[PDB]
Amino acid sequence: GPISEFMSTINVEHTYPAVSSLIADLKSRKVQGPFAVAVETALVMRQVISQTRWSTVDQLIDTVRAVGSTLVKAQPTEFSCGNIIRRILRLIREEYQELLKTADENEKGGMDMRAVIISGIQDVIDELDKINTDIEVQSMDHLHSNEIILTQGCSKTVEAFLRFAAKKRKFSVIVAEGFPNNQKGSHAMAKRLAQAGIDTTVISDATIFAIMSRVNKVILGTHAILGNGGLVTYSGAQLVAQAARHHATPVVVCSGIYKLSPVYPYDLESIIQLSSPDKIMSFNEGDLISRAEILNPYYDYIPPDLVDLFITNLGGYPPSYLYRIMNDTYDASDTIL
Amino acid sequence: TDANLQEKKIFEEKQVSIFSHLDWRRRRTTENIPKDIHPAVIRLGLKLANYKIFGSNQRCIDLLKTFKIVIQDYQTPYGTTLSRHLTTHINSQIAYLVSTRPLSISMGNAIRFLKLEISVLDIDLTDDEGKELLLEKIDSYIRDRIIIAGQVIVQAATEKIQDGDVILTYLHSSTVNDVLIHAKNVGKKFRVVVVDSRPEFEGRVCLKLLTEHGIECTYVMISALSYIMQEVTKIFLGGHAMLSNGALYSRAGTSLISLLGHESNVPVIACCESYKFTERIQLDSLVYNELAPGDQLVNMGVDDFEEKPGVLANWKSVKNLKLLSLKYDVTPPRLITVCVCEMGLLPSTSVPAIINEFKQVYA
Amino acid sequence: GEFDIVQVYKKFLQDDPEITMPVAAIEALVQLLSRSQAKTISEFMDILQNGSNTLKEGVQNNISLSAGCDIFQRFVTRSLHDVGDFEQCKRHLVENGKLFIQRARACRQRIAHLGYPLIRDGSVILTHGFSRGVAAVLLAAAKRHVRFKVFVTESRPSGSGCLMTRTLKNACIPTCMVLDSAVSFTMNRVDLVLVGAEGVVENGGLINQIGTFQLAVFAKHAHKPFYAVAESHKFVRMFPLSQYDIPFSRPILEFDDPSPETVHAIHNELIMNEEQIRNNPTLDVTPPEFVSGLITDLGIIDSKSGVSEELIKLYL
Repeated sequence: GPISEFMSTINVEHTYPAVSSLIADLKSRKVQGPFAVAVETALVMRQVISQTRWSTVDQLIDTVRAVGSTLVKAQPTEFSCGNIIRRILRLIREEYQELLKTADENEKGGMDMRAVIISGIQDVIDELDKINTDIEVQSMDHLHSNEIILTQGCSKTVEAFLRFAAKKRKFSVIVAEGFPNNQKGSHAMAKRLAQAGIDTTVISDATIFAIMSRVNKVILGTHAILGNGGLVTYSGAQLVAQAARHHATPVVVCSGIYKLSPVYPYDLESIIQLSSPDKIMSFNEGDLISRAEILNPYYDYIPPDLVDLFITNLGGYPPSYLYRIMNDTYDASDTIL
Repeated sequence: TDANLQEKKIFEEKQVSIFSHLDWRRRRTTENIPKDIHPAVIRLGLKLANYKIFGSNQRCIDLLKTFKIVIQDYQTPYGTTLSRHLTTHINSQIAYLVSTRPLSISMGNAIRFLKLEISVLDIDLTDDEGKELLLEKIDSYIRDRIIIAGQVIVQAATEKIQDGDVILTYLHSSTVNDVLIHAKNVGKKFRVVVVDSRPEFEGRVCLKLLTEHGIECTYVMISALSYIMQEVTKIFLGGHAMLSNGALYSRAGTSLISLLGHESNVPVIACCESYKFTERIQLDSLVYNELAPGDQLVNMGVDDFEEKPGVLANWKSVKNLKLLSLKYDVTPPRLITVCVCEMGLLPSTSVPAIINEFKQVYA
Repeated sequence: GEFDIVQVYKKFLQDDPEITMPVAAIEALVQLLSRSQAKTISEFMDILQNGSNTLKEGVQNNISLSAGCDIFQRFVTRSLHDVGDFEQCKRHLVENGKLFIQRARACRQRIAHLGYPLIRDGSVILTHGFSRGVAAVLLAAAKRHVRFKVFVTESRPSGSGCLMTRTLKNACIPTCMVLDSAVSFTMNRVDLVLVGAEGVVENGGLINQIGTFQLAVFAKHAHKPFYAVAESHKFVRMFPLSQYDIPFSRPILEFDDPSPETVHAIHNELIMNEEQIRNNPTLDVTPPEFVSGLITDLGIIDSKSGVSEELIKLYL
């Protein structure tokens, strides 16, 4: 139930201007990445609650349950958005219920909980600018001296994860430039932690199998996690996964929890987007670009039965325990928007 | 002590040996002991370092009913109240009580629980008030979490035993012994396989116990596993602790037992108690472990160190040659088919939820 | 008075065959509870116990049946309380008892709304014999106009494949029956494997008609996914160790004793007789490692530990 069936575009553009503004920046990739999508999402919803007129909570539920369905229609693949929404919905119904009970002291109006919801929203914001700090701590309970680590594609969360341990313990790391998309960032990361005193070895995205023979652990930072524990990761990460499984090398994932979403991977072909082929073939080979089929996937998928351990802003947990976070973080009704 | 120095060497002990980090340091004597230490702790402390066949579960008990006496004999100074100082007293006990032998998980979790209830009691209650409930809180913690859960497991474990089985244990797990012992009294028809290993043959005492109940048993060392597993039909395992991923944490050969059972299609039943569970998570059996002195390997024959002039007896003074012996390894869940806790037969991977079923009970 | 309640259960089959068996028993229990002039709490539970077992013992000791009935009780007695008005008991019972069966028979629809997107355009599905839920999802998919075509395991000894075949063909979707002996040769051509559920155990296992595990191993080895449709009221407390230890009525897979005497390519009529067919089992069990996804009215469950957490949430 999108918002267009509840409010008109002009009204949406008038009362909730930043929404349509964000919707524009969403489908146009003006905003991008999971983190930047999340923070901007809540900031929008903050103003929404800060500038809305309503009475019942049930009608307030129907509103946010509508913009999200529209907001998620923009660029659904960046699930980071919808995850923030369903969090708010439960954050309302349980805040309502917890306040529906104090009023039932002995009475046997019902709104303007505004600033609390805002104060509840800000609690989500301040929680995000922190996941790295909350995650980079559990490193010292896994990475040890002289260990050998493999990791692909400039995941910021993974960067501060290792750099923390590298402050005190000294060890080695192999970095595979997540070609083609994560090329630039990956080299920077390698250059960065190189200064952090950790043996860094940049490789082609293809020499994965060659070195997996003598690799202790492998570490990955995803783009999103789906209801079955599957991972929607950036380009070219199933190789290292399958390379690890073939070598009995364990697979660990260091990701914030906001990237977790209960959407179920019915059809992956509707998930893995495709970017421009410019990233892999120049415009110049005019003969080729006219004679062949060029494709450049942005994301990669790995199934959960290949992950051995997750690293979250809450703690380390096996994939089979992931669901019990969702029910403790989301509500079942808000699976489909 | 030497303080940061002896606390910097530890973080210098991080080099080539994959065991560079495993803390070898011990205190097997009461020499130079501090005075902040209750006697009954010392006896317990000497028990840990010197007892060998002891303490899959008996430690937590023997630690708690010892702790009562500590607090019982304790009295707060006139200045500060009780809760403002008790922990520091107990903190000075465990520090000693570590250098005798590192903490188990069963002990460590109980300590983590005791320090909590200390911090949550109300100040109105006086000493003789404050003490009396703790013992009950402890005596309950013993009966609720340990003994009862045992009797629940023993019942539930004996349930899935079938007349005609041939079941295999490994190195005297007081829990699994209680199962087979209970199994005989109900009249279940079966027979047991006992796998022992070096060094301190912890398995022969299980043979003694079982035989003193008239049980068809079979004693073979671990290196003969490939042989005897064909006979076996079920495998029972009592663990030191289970892991958040669902991995079973027990003594050295606990993995190979589960392994060949899988490759011989027999089940691996893990009898463990709920409080032994831990939010800890580890992948390789070397990150977190506990060492036994390698000198015990010098014993060539079939007895504890006695008339054993092993050709290794000088390994401490032979370069490039150093013995060792872990006493704990990490067996992954793919081999464990089921864990039986007092919450019932659960899949091993379902552990960390049960832990979360406690932080709800505790605020 | 209320007697031979099986006929109520039975008349439901003539009143409606498109509903399964356990829902009918529930529909009969509430009916039993309805016309139960009781006076004590013990009387109520003593009735349905000595009622359900008589209902249980009457039908093969079927799992799905024994699943719902035992679950039905341990639901009603959950949020049970007695305060002043004793009539509140019978009131709270049937009112909540009606709510259960209401939610119950509606489950088989809720599943379809979740399973239909699991079928892609031009996909190829595989199903072991007839399976209630499997039919509805495919139909509710075909209604939404999606191209695909499925094979069907003939499902010995039940032979339910032909029934499943027609019911699909009757709903204008392509079919192709496959004898249970040659499922493997077909796997490379499939894109998804979907079977029903006749019972679910604690560890995430699967109790379905014999040969269900026969498929999931292929899907595993042939790297094809495996989904099973299960209604909540089919969960059970049973926990089999291996893939064999399950309670079974008759003796199974016994041999003969050949004393020294002398009693004596589409060969379509030399088949095992009814007697020796009986010696075969009717059920196999799929361990959870082969169930990539388990879809229920409670949703889709892949953890196979949340299988148990949701299970514990059922048995009060």
